[PDB]
Amino acid sequence: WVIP
Amino acid sequence: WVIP
Amino acid sequence: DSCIQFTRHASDVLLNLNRLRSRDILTDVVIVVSREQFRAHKTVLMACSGLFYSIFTDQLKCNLSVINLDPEINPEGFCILLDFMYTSRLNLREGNIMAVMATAMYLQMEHVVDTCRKFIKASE
Amino acid sequence: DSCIQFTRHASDVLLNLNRLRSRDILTDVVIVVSREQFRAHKTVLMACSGLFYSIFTDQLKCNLSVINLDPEINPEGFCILLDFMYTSRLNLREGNIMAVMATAMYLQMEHVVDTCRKFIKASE
Ligand SMILES: O=C1Cc2cc(Nc3ncncc3Cl)ccc2N1
Ligand SMILES: O=C1Cc2cc(Nc3ncncc3Cl)ccc2N1
Ligand SMILES: [Cl-]
Ligand SMILES: [Cl-]
Repeated sequence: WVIP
Repeated sequence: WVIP
Repeated sequence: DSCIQFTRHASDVLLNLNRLRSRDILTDVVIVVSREQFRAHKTVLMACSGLFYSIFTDQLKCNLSVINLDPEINPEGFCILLDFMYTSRLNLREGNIMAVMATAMYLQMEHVVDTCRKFIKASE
Repeated sequence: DSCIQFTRHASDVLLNLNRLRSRDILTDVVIVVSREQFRAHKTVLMACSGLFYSIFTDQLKCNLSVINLDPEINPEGFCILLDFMYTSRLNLREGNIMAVMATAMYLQMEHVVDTCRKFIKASE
């Protein structure tokens, strides 16, 4: 999971 | 396009 | 093999599937949650959820145009997860995390359940 | 928004759609090419091809279970492109590049047409  |  | 691969292909496909959903094009099922209705594509639901995979591979249920979820399922939690299925983006917030995790457990969306568990553990 | 994003989601969705195709699950159309038949999902074809997008948004054709391609279309070129749609992998070879490019132009798959043009220009 990432900060888009 | 890339070499997978 | 000796294939070449287009990096952005999968993301472009999903973006186009979401555009078909927005315009209600080729949607073939209604998901009913506490009298809130969500139109979607059976194949996308199956590709994202262990529950929908099991439902639409069933010889009788594969032909249903309406699926009713368990009354304990929250429509907002479902809506957030449906958006995630079509975009890869999860709108996870302090105010919805419990509903989102409970919905992801029911829908069998293991990666979502994992990030919810981690976000909850960080707040304790 | 304040969304989080699962990097591998789009690729995982496409992989699952290809698994449904392999097992012939929820395929809703047959594409006929020079008496060679290919089963697929209308939504995936639309998400990948400007031609299929135009065909399945047409009020009469959206309801067809069989689509016949132009007789000049080569089945192998189609097969390679169908595999690309479901995997992001293109089996481009000296022996098939002309058929693949002609098929991609007809199907309106701009990124495939682009890499074929570049691979051909490198060989001249
Ligand atoms: O967490 C998850 C996400 C998910 C998706 C599916 N889908 C499929 N699996 C295998 N072949 C085809 C399909 Cl469509 C099954 C289980 C789970 N569990
Ligand atoms: O090269 C290409 C690939 C491609 C895909 C599509 N598909 C869609 N476009 C917009 N909204 C939904 C969909 Cl399904 C249309 C044109 C082209 N041209
Ligand atoms: Cl997931
Ligand atoms: Cl393309």
